[PDB]
Amino acid sequence: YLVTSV
Amino acid sequence: RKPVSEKIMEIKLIKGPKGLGFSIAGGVGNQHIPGDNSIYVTKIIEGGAAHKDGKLQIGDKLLAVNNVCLEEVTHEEAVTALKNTSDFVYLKVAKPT
Repeated sequence: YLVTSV
Repeated sequence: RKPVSEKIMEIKLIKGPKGLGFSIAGGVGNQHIPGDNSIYVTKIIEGGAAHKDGKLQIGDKLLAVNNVCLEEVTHEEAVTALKNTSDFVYLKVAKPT
């Protein structure tokens, strides 16, 4: 559900 | 029900203008794979720091960032760890094997 680019 | 082996590896990344150049999914309450709370690498940007370094791979579990352990943490806790970094970041990962 949550995806994060870093 | 069979044994599952992983190779544990440390990867040092230096941020570029666009950061580390990968994405993470997973976490407690945000499972990337049913029954698994691990933080997983799900994207690697072409030309980005992770890509150029060449060690990090999609499918890798992210076990730690610097001195912060990411085993059984929420996605939010993983993001918090990655947000609070300098231009040099030490990742501990587990690769399939």
